Amino acid sequence: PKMKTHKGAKKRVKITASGKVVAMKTGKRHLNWQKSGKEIRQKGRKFVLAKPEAERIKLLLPY
Amino acid sequence: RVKMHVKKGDTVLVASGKYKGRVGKVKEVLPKKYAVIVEGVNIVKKAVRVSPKYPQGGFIEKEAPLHASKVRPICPACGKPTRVRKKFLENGKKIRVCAK
Amino acid sequence: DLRPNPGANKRRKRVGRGPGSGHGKTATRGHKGQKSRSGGLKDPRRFEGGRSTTLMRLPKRGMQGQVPGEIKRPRYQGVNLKDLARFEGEVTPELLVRAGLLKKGYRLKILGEGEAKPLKVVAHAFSKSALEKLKAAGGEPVLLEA
Amino acid sequence: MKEVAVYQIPVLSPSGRRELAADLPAEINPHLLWEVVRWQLAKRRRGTASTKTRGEVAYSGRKIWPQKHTGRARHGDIGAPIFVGGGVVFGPKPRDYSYTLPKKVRKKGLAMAVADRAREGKLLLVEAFAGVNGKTKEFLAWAKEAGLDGSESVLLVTGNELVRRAARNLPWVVTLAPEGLNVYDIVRTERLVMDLDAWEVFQNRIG
RNA sequence: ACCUGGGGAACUGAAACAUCUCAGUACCCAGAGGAGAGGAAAGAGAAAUCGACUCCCUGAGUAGCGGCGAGCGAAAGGGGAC
RNA sequence: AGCGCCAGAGAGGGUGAAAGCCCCGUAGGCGAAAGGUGGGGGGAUAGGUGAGGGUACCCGAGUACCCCGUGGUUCGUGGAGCCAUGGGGGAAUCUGGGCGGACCACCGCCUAAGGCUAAGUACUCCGGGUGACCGAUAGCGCACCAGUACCGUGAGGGAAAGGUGAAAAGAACCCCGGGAGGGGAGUGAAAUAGAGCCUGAAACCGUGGGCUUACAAGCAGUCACGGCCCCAAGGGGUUGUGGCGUGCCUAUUGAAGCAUGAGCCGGCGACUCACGGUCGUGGGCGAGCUUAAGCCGUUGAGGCGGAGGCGUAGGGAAACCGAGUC
Repeated sequence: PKMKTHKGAKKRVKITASGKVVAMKTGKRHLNWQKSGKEIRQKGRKFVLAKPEAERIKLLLPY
Repeated sequence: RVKMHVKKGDTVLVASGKYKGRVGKVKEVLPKKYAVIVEGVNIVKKAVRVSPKYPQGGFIEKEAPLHASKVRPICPACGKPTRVRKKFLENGKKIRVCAK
Repeated sequence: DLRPNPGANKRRKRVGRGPGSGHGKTATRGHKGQKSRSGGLKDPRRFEGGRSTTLMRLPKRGMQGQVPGEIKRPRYQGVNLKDLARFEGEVTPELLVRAGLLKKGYRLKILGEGEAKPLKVVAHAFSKSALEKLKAAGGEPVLLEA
Repeated sequence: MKEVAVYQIPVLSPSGRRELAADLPAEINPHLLWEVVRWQLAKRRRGTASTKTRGEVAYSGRKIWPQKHTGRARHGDIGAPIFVGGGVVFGPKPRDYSYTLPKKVRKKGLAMAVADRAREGKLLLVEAFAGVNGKTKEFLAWAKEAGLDGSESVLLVTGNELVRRAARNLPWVVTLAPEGLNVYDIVRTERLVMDLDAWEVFQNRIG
């Protein structure tokens, strides 16, 4: 009955308009990896290919 | 209750089948079976009963109840459905526009 | 018309398939023949492997959910004037909602493409663009003091 | 677009005629019409098909046999659906059948209804009703000279309950108050016949 | 059967399991009656606001809650019944 | 088959088969001495009915309130209030006291620690009405003398079994036989309708007839010729030789397999429905589309109802901006 939306997924992914699933970059999350490398820089958002078709289906109502 | 039907201790006319049309006197109303009797099917048995007291029995038997729906009341004419008049006191039944 | 033949027109197909036959989908039934395809599987969607899903991606979505709940804050429904010039006269909230966009959507902020024509248009907000755009001839109705 | 109906002589004045756009012989759509019928004939469905499920049955839950050293097949309770006495598996459960057919269609449907019938000239707007105090005779008499000998089925609709009674008993007639018009009955009968008043409300229902 | 109160599980789910879940469910007990409960604001919550309570439709799978897992999930406001 | 007729009544059942007009009924319309019920419309008690000016007398206590331990709420210790409350401390009476999510301060809401209160709501032992509900392995466990028989110390478990015929007219009498059963006779439309009696399938046991078998080795059949038996430029039935031929299902890399299952037959027996969602598709309408609950009609008429919900703008954690935005 009325599928419930998967909070966690909602808490970590924003689905654009054309239907793309976008989330952050694993690896830098407050380093915890530590002492830089100019890598930290390269951390904006990204497109999750093929796994979004699934990601998406978990937010059927929240859209 | 609601057991009541047409004819009573009086003159009827069959209209069944094997006796289709055969005016006859009273049937001795059932009614806890809805049977008449009349004088129509008067089948004969093997008269002896449960106890052959006094010699044998006979083969001139008696009337066969006969379903009540197959007979009809009658007067100056044929068949005719019952009907009711007030009388201005009591009550009685009279055939369709003929009376009695 | 005629009780006879008024039925579907080349596509009712209320003919689902039955996995219990002897030819077509059978025995194993509408495909299967193995196990854990026997009376329900884990998901898949999010779940399984028993690996990590992709609940691996970090929840950046910050500033998210305190406790008493959401914060009653003024929302502003957006409407371009390319959908506005659709009519003319005196266009203001209420006049919308009851038509086109809004519906208690609250604050009405115009803006947009197209090229709206002159007609004092009330609102709650306009774009540095939206203004200038109809500045050529229009209205500066706005805010509230009550 | 072909729409001339058939006004029905009131007294001495002859038979005039009216008309109305696609609200008359226009573009009849077989499907849509049907769609409306299904809906009609489904919503009215008195869903009450009940059968007791496994647990729904009235047996104990004891495990008939020890389960492991009897040779006999392994088993649960005599309620198991492979147990005769047992409960049905996917039996029918009392459920509703209605759904909300698009209003804008529910009507466009009554349109095609009246329409068709009229295009085949079986539509007839009446007016003159000499039938009183609900009398089958009087009505039958009327229809006779009214041009309805009882060959084709007749959907009679009028705001006159007395006339209603009149034909309320004729095997070849379906008497129906005006507000009850519906594509089914329209289609159901071979000839639609209605009071001017009636035709108005049906018109009010969509002009 | 339905209802209110007092007590109150586990299997299961989490593809182990302990928080969590199932669930204040099953059941046990007392009591009420044609219903029971609730009910005239030490209320609601942002509206120059509303005005006992209960029931339905929305609001809303929103707000939130959660080994932020599995999963759980309102209220105000708006329609109605009364 | 031929002439009619009633109809506010052409619902239904029943009568030897399929009746509006034969019977019971149906539409419609009447009925209560008696006992329940009964503001729907009205009578009567109970009770309730104003405005200023002054003291500074009352306004619910082991209560509020604070602290420790918990419960309820979406709230799981969280920034964690509020509402409850076992323990400890423990006030004030309108210059009073609580609440608006720690805490202050503003601003505003409300009057705790006494009680009652219809309706709208829930359920179905019970009465009635309907069914794209079942029709005796179904439907309730019970259509029948069933919560019985039987089982169990007990709690408890828990069956099977419906149908003669229109009507008993249910088989007088004679014969065989101890009886039972039968043979005639007789009833009946029918007795291969004769009594756990409609129809009576299959497995299974028989009698009679046709072809066929006692030197031959087989998943039992198939192909081919020839012979025998019922209709004739053909067909059936059988089968003497000859040729060819490792069962069915399941599970497997691989089964005739000495792997699983099955004695045989007949019944029962497994991909469903509800709500969300996603593609496809058949339609309505289109910058728009659509109603929920409920009210009004219907008594197998459908209307009404815009609260609400999708869609019309996206970016950004957010403030915010906007055909842009980060």
